[PDB]
Amino acid sequence: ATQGVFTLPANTRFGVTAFANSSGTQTVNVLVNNETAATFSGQSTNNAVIGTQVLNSGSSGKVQVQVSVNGRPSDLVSAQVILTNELNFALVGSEDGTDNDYNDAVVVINWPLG
Amino acid sequence: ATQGVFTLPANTRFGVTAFANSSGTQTVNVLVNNETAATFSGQSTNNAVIGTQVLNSGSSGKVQVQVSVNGRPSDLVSAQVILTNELNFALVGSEDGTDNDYNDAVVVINWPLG
Amino acid sequence: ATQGVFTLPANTRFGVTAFANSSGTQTVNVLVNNETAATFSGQSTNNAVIGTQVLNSGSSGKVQVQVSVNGRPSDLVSAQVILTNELNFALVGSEDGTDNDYNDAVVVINWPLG
Amino acid sequence: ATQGVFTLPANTRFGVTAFANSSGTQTVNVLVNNETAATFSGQSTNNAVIGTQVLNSGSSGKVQVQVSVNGRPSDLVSAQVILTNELNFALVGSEDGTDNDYNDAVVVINWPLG
Ligand SMILES: CC(=O)N[C@@H]1[C@@H](O[C@@H]2O[C@@H](C)[C@@H](O)[C@@H](O)[C@@H]2O)[C@H](O[C@@H]2O[C@H](CO)[C@H](O)[C@H](O)[C@H]2O)[C@@H](CO)O[C@H]1O
Ligand SMILES: CC(=O)N[C@@H]1[C@@H](O[C@@H]2O[C@@H](C)[C@@H](O)[C@@H](O)[C@@H]2O)[C@H](O[C@@H]2O[C@H](CO)[C@H](O)[C@H](O)[C@H]2O)[C@@H](CO)O[C@H]1O
Ligand SMILES: CC(=O)N[C@@H]1[C@@H](O[C@@H]2O[C@@H](C)[C@@H](O)[C@@H](O)[C@@H]2O)[C@H](O[C@@H]2O[C@H](CO)[C@H](O)[C@H](O)[C@H]2O)[C@@H](CO)O[C@H]1O
Ligand SMILES: CC(=O)N[C@@H]1[C@@H](O[C@@H]2O[C@@H](C)[C@@H](O)[C@@H](O)[C@@H]2O)[C@H](O[C@@H]2O[C@H](CO)[C@H](O)[C@H](O)[C@H]2O)[C@@H](CO)O[C@H]1O
Ligand SMILES: [Ca+2]
Ligand SMILES: [Ca+2]
Ligand SMILES: [Ca+2]
Ligand SMILES: [Ca+2]
Ligand SMILES: [Ca+2]
Ligand SMILES: [Ca+2]
Ligand SMILES: [Ca+2]
Ligand SMILES: [Ca+2]
Repeated sequence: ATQGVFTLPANTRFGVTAFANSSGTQTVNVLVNNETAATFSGQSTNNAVIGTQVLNSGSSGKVQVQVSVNGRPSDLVSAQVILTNELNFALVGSEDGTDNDYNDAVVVINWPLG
Repeated sequence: ATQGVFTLPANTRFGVTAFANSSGTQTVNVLVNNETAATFSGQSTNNAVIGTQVLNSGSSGKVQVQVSVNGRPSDLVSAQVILTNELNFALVGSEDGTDNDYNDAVVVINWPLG
Repeated sequence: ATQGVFTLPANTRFGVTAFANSSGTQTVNVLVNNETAATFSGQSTNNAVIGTQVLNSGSSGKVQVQVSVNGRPSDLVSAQVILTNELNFALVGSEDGTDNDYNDAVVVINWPLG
Repeated sequence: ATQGVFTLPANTRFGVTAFANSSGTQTVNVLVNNETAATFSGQSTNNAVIGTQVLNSGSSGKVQVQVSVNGRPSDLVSAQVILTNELNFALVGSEDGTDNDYNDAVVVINWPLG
């Protein structure tokens, strides 16, 4: 199944934050309405924040997370969770190798903000 | 029900990251085995990362998040999500006021690391 | 925080299914736009299905689950989870006593159907 | 990523329940330590509960859900969620066709019981 694709409410600010846990430099692309809206890159084996941004979900609310290591797409896993019918998390993990820890880049999207 | 309390695997490194979305200064305390292990403070209405740390779950694996705003405890909501049977997120939202957006401090715990 | 309250898409059919794990007879009320739309009641310590039904979320999409044991309201825990941006679960646990297993009535709401 | 595989606590009773939403007859297999422990089957476009059973997770705690429609394996999506650090749901959706509703067989595993 498709992973790393979320429908947010239209025209809504959201946070995106990426962490790294891999020997490889992670490249995280965040697409809004099928166009690149933010790109992060960094390397850490200690959960370093390689990127954090506030974006607008745009008129469609379509947000996609892609992860690559030296141009090779990582295998993604994802889910959305809503707490108390208000607080939204869109969560992505990614696997760049064979150990299947799925933490090589970790991306958290959260809304609403403010 | 109790919220903001999670049992991790023993002796396991985890990341904890806090975000703020409120007029009020958030204080986020992260306890391991009932002992303060990290404290973050800050004020943002735009999802600032008021802090991020790597901690060890220790012999009990017990991790608790507490949030307060000038010494008043915020109301918490929480859940844990596991992707592909391997990648763990422990999620907390908090409310300092009356609007019930539960984003006033947002805390994300993730493991495993590395 | 409020629990057992979910906003579904308007005018959308959903499944609601309850299970029991308690010495107490569980009463599960499902409200749609603040009106009782289904009531299940039953007793099991072995996860028996005490009721299943398909409802329509109506113009508001507001669905609420309440659980009581002989008119005593149970404490609830809840969350919504979305897989591959398509499949929705609204999950409720409930506690009627002192052991805090929160399984005394378990309610699963799922959509879309068909 | 692998989907429909969950590590439960060893030697623990759990509920497994399947729902159908498809023109195709669903077959759900539930494996415990890599051996078939339960098989459910039915055909519904209205969320019929085609099976529900209580199983034991056995010494490994490994539970796997597989879905097929006239011998063709369906594509799976899954996650586990934990509420109040106690109540566990392991969730599976499946796709037998081209519309990607992922509801064609829906499986819910819940523990603890009793
Ligand atoms: C792109 C990349 O560097 N992947 C492979 C490495 O595995 C990554 O980095 C390590 C440190 C872990 O974070 C992995 O989960 C991640 O996919 C790999 O590094 C080795 O991984 C071992 C477990 O897979 C173990 O941690 C070992 O200590 C570490 O060196 C290197 C070397 O095998 O190969 C890359 O292709
Ligand atoms: C600790 C504190 O200041 N809390 C209340 C204020 O609300 C907080 O800050 C605002 C900016 C939002 O992030 C709220 O979610 C958060 O709880 C509250 O401030 C007012 O909140 C309104 C919504 O309730 C709206 O954002 C408004 O613009 C903002 O000024 C003040 C006034 O009600 O009360 C505090 O309790
Ligand atoms: C409605 C009710 O009777 N609630 C409490 C009882 O506990 C319920 O039923 C038992 C079988 C468990 O499913 C509990 O999770 C559930 O809340 C409680 O019954 C006792 O619960 C013990 C564990 O707390 C244990 O299972 C024991 O066998 C059982 O008798 C009674 C008496 O403690 O109190 C009610 O409040
Ligand atoms: C196993 C099978 O028959 N799969 C496809 C059919 O779609 C399944 O059944 C329908 C009723 C829905 O529950 C689907 O989600 C499910 O995968 C499919 O039947 C047609 O599906 C349409 C949407 O793709 C629509 O629901 C229509 O009413 C129904 O006839 C058939 C024919 O397109 O193709 C199979 O692959
Ligand atoms: Ca890896
Ligand atoms: Ca890694
Ligand atoms: Ca607030
Ligand atoms: Ca706020
Ligand atoms: Ca109980
Ligand atoms: Ca019980
Ligand atoms: Ca389908
Ligand atoms: Ca279907």
